Amino acid sequence: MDIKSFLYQFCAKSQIEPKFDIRQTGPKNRQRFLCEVRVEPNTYIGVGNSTNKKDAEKNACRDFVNYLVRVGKLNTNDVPAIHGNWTIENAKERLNIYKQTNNIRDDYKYTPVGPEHARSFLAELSIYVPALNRTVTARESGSNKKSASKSCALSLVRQLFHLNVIEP
Amino acid sequence: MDIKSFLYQFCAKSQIEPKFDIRQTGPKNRQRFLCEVRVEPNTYIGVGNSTNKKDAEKNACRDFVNYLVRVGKLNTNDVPAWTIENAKERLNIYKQTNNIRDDYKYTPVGPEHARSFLAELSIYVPALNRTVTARESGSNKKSASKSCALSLVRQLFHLNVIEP
RNA sequence: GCUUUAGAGAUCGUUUCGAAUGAUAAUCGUUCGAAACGUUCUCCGAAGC
Repeated sequence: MDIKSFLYQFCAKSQIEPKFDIRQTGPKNRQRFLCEVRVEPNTYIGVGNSTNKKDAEKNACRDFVNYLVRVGKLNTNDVPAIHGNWTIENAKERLNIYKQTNNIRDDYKYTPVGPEHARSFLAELSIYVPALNRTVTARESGSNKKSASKSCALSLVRQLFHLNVIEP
Repeated sequence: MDIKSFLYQFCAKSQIEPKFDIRQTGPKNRQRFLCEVRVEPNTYIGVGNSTNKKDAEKNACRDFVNYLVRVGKLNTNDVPAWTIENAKERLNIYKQTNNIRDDYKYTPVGPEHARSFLAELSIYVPALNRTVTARESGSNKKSASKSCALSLVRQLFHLNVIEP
């Protein structure tokens, strides 16, 4: 496992998160990063250095884990190393149900938009409705595939609502 | 360019760095994120918030930058809305004379979560009229490039076209 | 301009953990966090030519 994943997983129990602070300190060409981390209820602050902040974060993390090992809060063995009230929060989950219920094994096709450093997507899906002998389809943009797939599913649920194939 | 990179690229102009402080707010059925941001020496605190961290910091930046324009440090139009180390360096100038505009052709192989890249490049050298080629791989395109570039160069230091 | 090297920020993919919304397995998904391996762009200290 990863040390920083592990500490977040230790706090996740208590609905809190580790609170990191960080400050750079060196010559601007061999610069060094100083990192501290707190977690409530504890007063102790775990510190770590490195030439980059990702690593400084983890050295700090392992030192906070050392402290909870050292004050016996952890054992050494557990440690490693509204169109009918359908919208974006609700449409994708809803269309999923429809998809499962009518064994519509097809899935969203994505196409990339824009450059790699500013990538977005289109999500495309078509559902055939044998009852009405008729296909609804959508191609909607989104900042990522997940986002795109929901606005796609939103377009599809709305059209299917407007055909009394779906409730609200 | 996004609002927070902007704030950083405006701070690099002084070798100073923004400083963020993030905190959660609401309970399990409705939890939110509060982000505060400071740029020394300015006393101003930028404040943003939202359902997720990234958007909470972008809001905190946008607020801070909105401050900097009000106080005259920025202007609204400025804001948005033979080895692998020397192998590459030596090959690019061998390529530089012969106006060879051909570049590395990369090919991603393996699972997306553990890529490897094939790098290929061929040079129709005219000294002999063999056309020399390299096909090497790395776990990222720069590594693949260098190993590719290195194969090439070693295949000419051994055919006496490159002083070692 | 090219190379080597210490960095920073953004972008997206795939993968993987965690937190949250009678039962066994299977399968698709929603919100938040964290990690792995990578792509792309911008910023940038130093060194060589």
